[PDB]
Amino acid sequence: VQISKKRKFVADGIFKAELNEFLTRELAEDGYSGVEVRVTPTRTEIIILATRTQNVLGEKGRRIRELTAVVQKRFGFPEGSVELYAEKVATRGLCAIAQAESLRYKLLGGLAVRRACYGVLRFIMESGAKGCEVVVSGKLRGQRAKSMKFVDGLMIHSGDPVNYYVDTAVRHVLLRQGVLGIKVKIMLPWDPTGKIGPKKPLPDHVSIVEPKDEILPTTPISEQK
Amino acid sequence: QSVQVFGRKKTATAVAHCKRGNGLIKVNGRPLEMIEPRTLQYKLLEPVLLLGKERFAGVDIRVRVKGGGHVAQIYAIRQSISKALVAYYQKYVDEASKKEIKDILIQYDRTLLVADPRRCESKKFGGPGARARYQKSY
Amino acid sequence: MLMPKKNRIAIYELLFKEGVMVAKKDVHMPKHPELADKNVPNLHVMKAMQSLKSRGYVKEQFAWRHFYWYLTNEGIQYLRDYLHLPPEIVPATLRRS
Amino acid sequence: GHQQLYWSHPRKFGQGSRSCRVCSNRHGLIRKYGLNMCRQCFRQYAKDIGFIKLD
Amino acid sequence: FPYEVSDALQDDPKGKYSKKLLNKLVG
RNA sequence: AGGAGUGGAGCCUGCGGCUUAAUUUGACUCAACACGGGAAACCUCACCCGGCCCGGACACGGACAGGAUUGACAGAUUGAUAGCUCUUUCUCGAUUCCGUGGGUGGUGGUGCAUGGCCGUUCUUAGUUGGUGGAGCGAUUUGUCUGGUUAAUUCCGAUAACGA
RNA sequence: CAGCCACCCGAGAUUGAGCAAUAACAGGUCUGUGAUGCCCUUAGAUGUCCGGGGCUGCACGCGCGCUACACUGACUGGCUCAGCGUGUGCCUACCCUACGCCGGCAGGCGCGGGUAACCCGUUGAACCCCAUUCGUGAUGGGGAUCGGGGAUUGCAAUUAUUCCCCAUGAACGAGGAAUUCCCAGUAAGUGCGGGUCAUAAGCUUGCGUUGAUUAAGUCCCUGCCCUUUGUACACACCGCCCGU
Repeated sequence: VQISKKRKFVADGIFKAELNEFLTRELAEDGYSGVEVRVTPTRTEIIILATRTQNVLGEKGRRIRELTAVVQKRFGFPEGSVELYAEKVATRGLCAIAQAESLRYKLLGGLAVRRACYGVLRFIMESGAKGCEVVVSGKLRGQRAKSMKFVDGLMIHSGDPVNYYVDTAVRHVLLRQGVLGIKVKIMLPWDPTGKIGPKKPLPDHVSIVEPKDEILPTTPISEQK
Repeated sequence: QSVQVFGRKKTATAVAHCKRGNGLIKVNGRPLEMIEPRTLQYKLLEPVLLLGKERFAGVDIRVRVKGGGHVAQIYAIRQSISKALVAYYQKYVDEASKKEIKDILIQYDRTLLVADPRRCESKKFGGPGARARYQKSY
Repeated sequence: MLMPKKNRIAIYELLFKEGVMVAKKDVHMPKHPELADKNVPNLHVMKAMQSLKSRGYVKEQFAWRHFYWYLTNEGIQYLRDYLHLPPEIVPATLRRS
Repeated sequence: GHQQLYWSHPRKFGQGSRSCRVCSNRHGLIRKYGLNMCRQCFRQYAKDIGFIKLD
Repeated sequence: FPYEVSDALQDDPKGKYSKKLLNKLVG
């Protein structure tokens, strides 16, 4: 097709949003974490990061096939060009959506809100996150709705470092008396050249190398190596 | 071939292409004195009599100017001309004459070869201007 | 009201081929460009949707003004039994999952 | 089946012709860059489309 | 640790069941 | 200290009501009153007037294959294509008749049941542990008399120190 | 000391925004949806639909802003420029349009340039000029200049929100109370581009376009914060409470 690139990019963004929403209302029950889309000549590959790769793959390799068909009617993409790859996540306890859905299913599986929040707090610190908050709001008791917070570790709330040092997941949880809201915010730790943290430190953090402990010479000498 | 010197004021920008000549000054199809305003004319004439006609008699500089507004197009022609003359003298003849003319121009006007950094400020919603705000009733 | 049997057979075969069919509830469009040429209006989509909802042989999901059916094993069995199709009919492609 | 009563007045020049691509909302629709989005849904999927709040 | 009783206590320190939870935690 | 709107003239959204076919669905202030991106010719208002429906899944259960006609052509319409009940003529039929409901859904009300989002306190400079000190204790100090800063921003003082 | 003020120097000696804690408000939003806990089940259950009118019309009071407040203004405007940025579409001819033809005119024809630093576009408006024409009116400083001439490859322009043409006129002499908002490319002076949009900007959101006597201060007002202080308040002064 011939197309102005501005419209191309906004339509591509709408395409990504459509994928994300369809799979969030679709693939959530399978430990959904996220989706990465690769563009290759005349085809688009859809790698799925999800903690439950066996659930999404399913028996007989059924469901992971069917999805490729179900999008094909809506997007109108060429046949054969669309394919998806279901992978297990590389960010288990540091992808906010993963433990947000986890908490969703704890609350759905007859587990207390405070106990579930404490458990995910424990798990998140076991992963090694510098801090976590779980803002759960709703009618936790009676009919007077209220909020409820579980903050531990530390957490930055302002500035650019929030975008990449904080993973934020806002989800709606089913309840008998209404709809609860869950906000799971994880402050990602820092590791360099690693796979669990951003490659740059907090800009307000200054780290100093300890200087060498060389003994000061007291008489000039000629060293032959 | 230009002295590669440019000159700006507001969004406007002017450069004086420079060559060996006899001090004939031209601005985009017109010399330096037939510029339309005829009241800003003194602003364009500022350098050529600020330092004299003799210094503008051995170099041909054509000032091309692109920018918004009349007066903002000015303060670019004049500054470009003055800074082009100073750069031509600095890179070709000597510094003593160049230093003298630079001191003269700075003493008359320190913003004769430095640009004016000020630019129009953005507008914030809930108001028409940068700092003006919408009226409301108490 | 008289929902055609021929259109039903065509729709059932189209669903059986891949596992999904172009479903919209908009009435301003009489027939979808894929749904045209076979007398398939909006009400046909509505009736098929509600009949399969009550039947439960496919699970319905609605997202961004679009519908999606989960063709189950029971769905395949009932489709074969009511369409009287041969038993070796099943979407079972393996290439490029 | 309702074709002999509807389509009595073609609808291709008004706000009924354009609807939100998520919630079928005809109020507060954004048509810039073919978004066809409403304000609530656009800000709901703002980071996914590609726009980021930085200015 | 009985985190159930403690968490129910932190839900309502002065609740209708507060005395029962406080008594449960004692011991 | 100065630059402008009104109880100074025509135009744009909301209230006391539309006894016609009719707003009712937000605010007694900032933080309602060119706001809901609200510039509805009709289409978005279902709101208001015969506003075609069975197109109220229930296989409820039963007589019956006719269970039936969502079509246009006429006193079958004083409103072009409203066959929105007048036994006509239907020409091409297997959908169905119906009360135990978050069901083919509802821009119908509960926001003083909610979530999400946003507004506001507040863009102010405020907030809180740990260990130590004081108090039986709730608590308190730290988080301060001062100078400084846009800022508990720093300095300094200092039973606090380090965050 | 932390720092503040003034200066040779230097592009710049405070650019503007974005994000923005603890706690909360019965702030708004069920008018965004099986994201929602209650009524609608007996032929109005909306899942289909509307032929027509409603917020465009009223004794009225209000809120934002524009056109005017003069001979710092105007009566062919003759010559000189940029800035943000939008634009060829599959739910749909539903774009910006360069150039010649038709007419003083809304608009139609063709070849098309542009899927864009490729074309509009070197984005030729606001302005500064004038060796001829306004002169203190109620008017060439002005608008229902009342009513008739207009119309868009698209449902009918009806108190007609679109429109090019042809005098009259309400009104206003700086707007007695009460006062928005304003720290340098700031106020003000205007035009353009998006959201609006089938044509539709007094709105709004950005953009250049001219450049200020004014302020380097204070708590006088309005608030807000802190400290000390009092409290019989703690649902927290919209509190509590006394007596007839």
